[PDB]
Amino acid sequence: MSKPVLYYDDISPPVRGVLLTVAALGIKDQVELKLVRLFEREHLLEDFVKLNPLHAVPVLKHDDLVLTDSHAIIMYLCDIFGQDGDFSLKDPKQRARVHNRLCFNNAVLFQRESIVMRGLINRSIVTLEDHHLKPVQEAYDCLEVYLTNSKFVACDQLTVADFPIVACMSTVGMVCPLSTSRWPKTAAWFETMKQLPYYQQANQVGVDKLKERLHAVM
Amino acid sequence: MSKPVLYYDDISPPVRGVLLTVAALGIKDQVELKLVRLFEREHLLEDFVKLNPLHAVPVLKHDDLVLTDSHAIIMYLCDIFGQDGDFSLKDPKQRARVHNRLCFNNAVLFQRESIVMRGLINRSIVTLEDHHLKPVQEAYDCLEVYLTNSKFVACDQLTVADFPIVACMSTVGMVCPLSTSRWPKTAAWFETMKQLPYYQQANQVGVDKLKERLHAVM
Ligand SMILES: N[C@@H](CCC(=O)N[C@@H](CS)C(=O)NCC(=O)O)C(=O)O
Ligand SMILES: N[C@@H](CCC(=O)N[C@@H](CS)C(=O)NCC(=O)O)C(=O)O
Ligand SMILES: O=c1c(-c2ccc(O)cc2)coc2cc(O)ccc12
Ligand SMILES: O=c1c(-c2ccc(O)cc2)coc2cc(O)ccc12
Ligand SMILES: [Ca+2]
Ligand SMILES: [Ca+2]
Ligand SMILES: [Ca+2]
Ligand SMILES: [Ca+2]
Ligand SMILES: [Ca+2]
Ligand SMILES: [Ca+2]
Repeated sequence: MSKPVLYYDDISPPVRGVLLTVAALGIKDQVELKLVRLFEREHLLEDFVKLNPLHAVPVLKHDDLVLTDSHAIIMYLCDIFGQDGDFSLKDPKQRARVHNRLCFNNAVLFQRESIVMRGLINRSIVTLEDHHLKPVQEAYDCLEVYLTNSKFVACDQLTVADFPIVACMSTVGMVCPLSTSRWPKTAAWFETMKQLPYYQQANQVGVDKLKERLHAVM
Repeated sequence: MSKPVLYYDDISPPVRGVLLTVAALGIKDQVELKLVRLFEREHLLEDFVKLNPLHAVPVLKHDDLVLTDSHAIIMYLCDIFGQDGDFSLKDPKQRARVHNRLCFNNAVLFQRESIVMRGLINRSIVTLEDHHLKPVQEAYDCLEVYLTNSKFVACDQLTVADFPIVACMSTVGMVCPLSTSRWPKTAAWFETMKQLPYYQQANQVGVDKLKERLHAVM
């Protein structure tokens, strides 16, 4: 009866990782959305800052629980809605495999992605030199290893760990594109992700919006 | 019978978050250590790079499971060794509260900490201007809110989420000290952490080592 409320702006890759998860879990009707538009600065309103001192999206509120990181939101939603399905995290080693890749997205891929994208968005960077994209390419190399050792990022099955990564990969891809030559396992995985039926609505919409803003800044 | 193996260098805050956890869980005898000395560049040896393409510590190997982020190592260890104790993560909301603060350490506190510490370690930064420490102070402000709303970082009880944060707080503290004036809840929490019986061995040893290296670079 109690519905989680997702505070979100789908231009954000972390948000889209959540939106992808909600869709894959089949719980779109079970999660209420509350738009928090970054470019309008609604994330700096007193109510939202009180909700999350990081003044960032996404945020999940469920009863009195407040999660302020897309990755914790994703694992929490798997725990309460996905325990008995294909995305289950009940097994401790499977849970750890998935969490390990969520950590990789949060602490490596999204960090390096964000540096570049925030730089362009706020005009701190004007020209992308190679040194801007080198950390992203190092993250691609790690991802290529992971996708050599298993079919998806965390194991041979799709898991929620694939969603934040693809959300990031489809963002920073527009400034640091994947080479099939250089990263064949990752390019193939990315195409497969793109074929998911909920990808268009849960991720591409927001990516296109961000592409509009990026073409405007460039 | 199967023992996890922890690849570690205790100058690293992520490592010390693990060491603190292993001690708090009372499982020092149950986790084998394997030293991987960063300043000797043992993390760049072929075997270790194959183990972890991020060439970073800590790493946990348990049977064929390989975790390559201190935060995933911590949750995994809680799951297999702490399920029936004071650090249990069995309840989904408690698990999410703890994971949410682990995310905060991984993606905010340790990121901003690491930027500064790596800068000094490799002499990219020579003088700490205020702009180097401003992001760290913003992270302190968030932490002060969290510790206003609960006695420890994630709830009113000590949890494993307190250990990575204190590991970071005791590192970047040496260049950006806490003010009791400015962050009273956090200063009090930090002192309490320092009083834990395993703090000296699991965290202070490594902090002191790093202080030696930092005085050498400065
Ligand atoms: N580690 C966080 C990162 C969230 C994040 O950085 N969100 C950005 C958008 S991509 C934001 O809301 N930025 C607004 C701000 O920083 O004020 C997560 O995964 O939720
Ligand atoms: N998010 C990772 C970060 C680990 C990390 O950055 N480790 C550092 C030491 S603090 C390292 O081993 N650096 C060596 C390198 O980057 O080559 C975790 O929490 O385990
Ligand atoms: O920082 C980012 C913003 C943003 C944040 C605040 C604001 O006022 C406007 C845009 C929007 O989208 C993003 C997407 C990214 O991939 C990384 C950073 C941002
Ligand atoms: O980058 C860090 C190293 C380090 C990494 C590689 C190397 O060759 C030497 C030191 C050691 O300790 C640290 C502690 C920190 O808190 C942050 C970064 C580092
Ligand atoms: Ca509805
Ligand atoms: Ca408007
Ligand atoms: Ca208000
Ligand atoms: Ca032993
Ligand atoms: Ca030696
Ligand atoms: Ca070898």
